[PDB]
Amino acid sequence: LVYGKADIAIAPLTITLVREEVIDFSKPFMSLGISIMIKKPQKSKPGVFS
Amino acid sequence: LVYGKADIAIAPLTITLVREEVIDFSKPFMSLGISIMIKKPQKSKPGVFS
Amino acid sequence: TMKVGGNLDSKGYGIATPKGSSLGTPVNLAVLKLSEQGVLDKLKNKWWYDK
Amino acid sequence: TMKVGGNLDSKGYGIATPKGSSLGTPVNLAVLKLSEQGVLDKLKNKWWYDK
Ligand SMILES: *[C@@]1(Cl)=[C]C2=C([C]=C1S([N])(=O)=O)S(=O)(=O)[N][C]([C]1[C][C]3[C][C]1[C]=[C]3)[N]2
Ligand SMILES: NS(=O)(=O)c1cc2c(cc1Cl)N[C@H]([C@H]1C[C@H]3C=C[C@@H]1C3)NS2(=O)=O
Repeated sequence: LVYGKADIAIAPLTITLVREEVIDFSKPFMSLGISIMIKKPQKSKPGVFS
Repeated sequence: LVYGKADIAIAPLTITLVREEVIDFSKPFMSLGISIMIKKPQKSKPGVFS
Repeated sequence: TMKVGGNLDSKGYGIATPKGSSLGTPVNLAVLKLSEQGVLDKLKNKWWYDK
Repeated sequence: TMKVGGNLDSKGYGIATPKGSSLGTPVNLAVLKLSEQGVLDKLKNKWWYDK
């Protein structure tokens, strides 16, 4: 964008101050903030003689 | 704003496209949506067979 | 009285100025500073959850 | 894998353009229109939950 090689960013692209300093961003379309990915702790399982 | 009675709007005046035809909205400070308010459900006696 | 159902759409608020007013750009630059500082949610905590 | 809890922050995606490019306002108007037309949520339903 800042090097003029391509014209528009329809993309999974974060709006941030440290980016809008040099480029423009539109209004954002949806809220999608940070979360922590964990692996699931295996799975629950009923037992034949639980 | 349109008729010069004020210099800036700072309120829960919701963004709408038709309003931005005549004013400029900034980036949003949070997301929200349309919702319904009713009198809350009560707590009361479970069934006879409970 | 209580909320029922989910929110219908991805909407939001915005600070607004007369179209072409000089305030819009510093306001917008301010917002992206306030966001990383956590002020925007801190105020929400102060005005919903702390009350 | 599971997402723990809710959103940690207000991080969001918007459409970006070189600064001062005329694409800005019409793209904004279109993307805003899509929010009221439901197209954005319809796409989100398709791409996460229909699939
Ligand atoms: C915060 Cl902290 C900031 C913003 C929103 C929501 C929150 S929170 N975690 O719910 O309190 S917002 O209203 O969803 N919109 C955002 C925009 C600001 C900026 C552009 C968009 C994302 C960065 N502010
Ligand atoms: N329901 S969602 O997660 O896909 C989502 C998230 C967002 C949407 C719209 C949707 Cl549908 N647009 C909002 C903006 C659009 C317009 C309306 C509010 C703001 C202006 N910001 S957002 O938070 O970036």
